[PDB]
Amino acid sequence: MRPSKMFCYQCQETAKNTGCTIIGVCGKKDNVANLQDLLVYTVKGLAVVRENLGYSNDKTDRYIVDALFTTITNVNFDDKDIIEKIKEGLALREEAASKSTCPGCGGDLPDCATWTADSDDEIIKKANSLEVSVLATENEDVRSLRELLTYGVKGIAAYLHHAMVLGYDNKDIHKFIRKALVATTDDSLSADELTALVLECGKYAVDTMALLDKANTETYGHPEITEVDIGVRNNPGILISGHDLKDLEQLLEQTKGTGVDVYTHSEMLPAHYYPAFKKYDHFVGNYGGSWWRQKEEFEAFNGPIVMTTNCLVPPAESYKDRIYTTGVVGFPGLKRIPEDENGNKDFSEVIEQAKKCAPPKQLETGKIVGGFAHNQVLALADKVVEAVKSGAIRKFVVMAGCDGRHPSREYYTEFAKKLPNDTVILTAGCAKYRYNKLGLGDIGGIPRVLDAGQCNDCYSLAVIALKLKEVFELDDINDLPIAFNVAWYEQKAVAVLLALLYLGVKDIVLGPTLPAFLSPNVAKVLVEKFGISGITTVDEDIERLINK
Ligand code: SF4
Ligand code: SF3
Ligand SMILES: [Mg+2]
Ligand SMILES: [Mg+2]
Ligand SMILES: [Mg+2]
Ligand SMILES: [Mg+2]
Repeated sequence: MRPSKMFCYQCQETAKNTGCTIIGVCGKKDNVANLQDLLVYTVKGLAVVRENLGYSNDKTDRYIVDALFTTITNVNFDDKDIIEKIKEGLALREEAASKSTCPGCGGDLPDCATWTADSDDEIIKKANSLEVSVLATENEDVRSLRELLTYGVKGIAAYLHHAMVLGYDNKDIHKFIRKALVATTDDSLSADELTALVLECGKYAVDTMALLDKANTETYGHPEITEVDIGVRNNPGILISGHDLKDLEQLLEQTKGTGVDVYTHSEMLPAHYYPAFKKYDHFVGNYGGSWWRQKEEFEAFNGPIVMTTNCLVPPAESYKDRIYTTGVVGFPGLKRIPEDENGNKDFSEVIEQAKKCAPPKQLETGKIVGGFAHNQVLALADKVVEAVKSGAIRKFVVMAGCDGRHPSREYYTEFAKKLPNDTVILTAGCAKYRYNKLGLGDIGGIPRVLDAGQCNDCYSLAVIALKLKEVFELDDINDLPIAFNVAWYEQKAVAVLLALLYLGVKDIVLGPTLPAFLSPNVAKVLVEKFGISGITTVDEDIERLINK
């Protein structure tokens, strides 16, 4: 028997920073949480069986990343959809096991690789079992390392999903995903071995973000400096949220000539920086702020909303009838975008509904400038280097990552406002919405907020830093005039963090709280070896990061 109805602590908003045990703060109900645990368990067992075979295939690789992504915060609240994904994984595992060359020989397999269920009732019973819970790992430090690795792997999986959607892949990354999953089932490993896998997860996070950067830029062009409207026009619109640029491509193609405009929301803002989307005159602008304001902003938008990935919050009744899910997203009673076997999506029902809607309510007017991904910044490298050498830019501050609901995140807005006028903020991810409309101006034409894009575009921030390290002939990335004051919420941010640690970045400030899934001993290593610190007060952190 489980000791509580559920247990989940994977996001920054976990109850009391110790764990959601009755209902998720995010709205994930206990039955859904337990089914997500079973989906992860099923994926681990599939990984075991494929690793025993010695090879995988494309359908298994895609299933694994999609199943992991299904369990990221604010992606899927639909117990029925999670049950079908569990059944799909069991079928793939049973198919794989039927191909074994040594039926019986391999040492006793873990229960995740052999459990079965022939009805939804039996699936639900297994989901409610102790063995699938996070707390099944009894030692606190092993549990912390296993969960930290798992959440990093979920972040990798999400980015790899998007690359695969675009026709890109890297089987070495999938191999690592399977290795890491299997490691969490292996009681022979020491904490040092798990620590090494966490660092390796950072290595593969860099490789995955490199692959997604390649996929997005080869498909849609390199981001370029762009002014994005944050006001509204006078036509019915469709609002697209999340991160999938291929969904946007198809939505724009299908809305051309219809009288329905398209707007972006939250992590779709960076689509406006890509040449392939800038070409459409009905692509109006970015509506609203980050994900956590969506109940009010989706209502005010009046038109339909298409959610391509996280973050989805349980919808208000006012717009439930006009919000659609695609990809791995799910919520009971929300309509899906129809999709064929080749990944082509049909937005016809959305467009017909949009034509009947009022235009969006104006929330604000003005522009956001962005598009400073790696190609664009490297094209300005002489100007950037000259400003560093003259002291016109004294420090860069990476404030990338995720936004969220906690009012403690007012810290990030006030930190940005208190930064001296010779500093530049480098950003990516929806954390940007705490400071991207502040009107901070420019330094010799270089804006004081440089938005490289989506959270995956932290890759560009790394590429930029490594280019500056080479230009200045420095042996250590940390010798650059760069500070890190990163905000996190969901598991892609864990992958980004691990990527930065693998790249050698020290003294990161991580906030607005530190994860619940770090045990005291694991947190101590992060502090002592990597210099990780939580936020304090704006004034104290400006002093320690900028003025000392
Ligand atoms: S995803 Fe976050 S808020 Fe939701 S149940 Fe897990 S820890 Fe709680
Ligand atoms: Fe891609 S950054 Fe992480 S929190 Fe939900 S959309 Fe935001
Ligand atoms: Mg061993
Ligand atoms: Mg190539
Ligand atoms: Mg309404
Ligand atoms: Mg329906």
